[PDB]
Amino acid sequence: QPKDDKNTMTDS
Amino acid sequence: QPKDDKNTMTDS
Amino acid sequence: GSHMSDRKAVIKNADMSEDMQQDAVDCATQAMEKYNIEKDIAAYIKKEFDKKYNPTWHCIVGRNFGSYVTHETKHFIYFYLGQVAILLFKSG
Amino acid sequence: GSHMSDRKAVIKNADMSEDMQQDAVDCATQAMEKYNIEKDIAAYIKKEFDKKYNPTWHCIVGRNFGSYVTHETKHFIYFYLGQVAILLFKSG
Ligand SMILES: [Co+2]
Ligand SMILES: [Co+2]
Repeated sequence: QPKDDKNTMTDS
Repeated sequence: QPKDDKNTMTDS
Repeated sequence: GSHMSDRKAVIKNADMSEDMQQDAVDCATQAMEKYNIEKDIAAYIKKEFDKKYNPTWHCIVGRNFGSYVTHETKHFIYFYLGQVAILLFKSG
Repeated sequence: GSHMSDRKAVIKNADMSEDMQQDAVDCATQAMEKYNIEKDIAAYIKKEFDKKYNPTWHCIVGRNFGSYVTHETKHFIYFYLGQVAILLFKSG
């Protein structure tokens, strides 16, 4: 994963 | 609202 | 691998060519066939769109969210696949 | 107008200066004081960040979503204010 990409996910 | 802005909302 | 082959695509808002809209739906379908989690689905779509349609795309996938974003003309789609919403747009 | 003055800020992921992180929390607090709906909250934050920190920002506010995005270095934050998640980043 590139340094300036981000992947987010909300909590349950 | 500018032409190339968008505002979204999920359905209930 | 086949559990998405019966899901309904509903375009909510698009500023995008019909062909690119079709590709977005197809891409999201492929993503959801492979991945269960929203973040992984979003990652698959973003990466494919960067390859097919140039950087820089951004993808949000989920059942509850609002957004306010800015995109390059003709490079925006907001749609549902089944009960899951997908926001996909190009900026940068 | 005061119902957010007891909400907890939890930073989940940031690539951002401490001061700008504080401003993001403050901005989101102001937005949520004024607006009930996620899309309007997101709009308030995006517009304020475009003014204070230059275009082009994008904001997602919600309780259920995943994302995969690309941002300019030092211009990304993902955090909760109470039970609501806020994604805010600069691209373009
Ligand atoms: Co399947
Ligand atoms: Co209040």
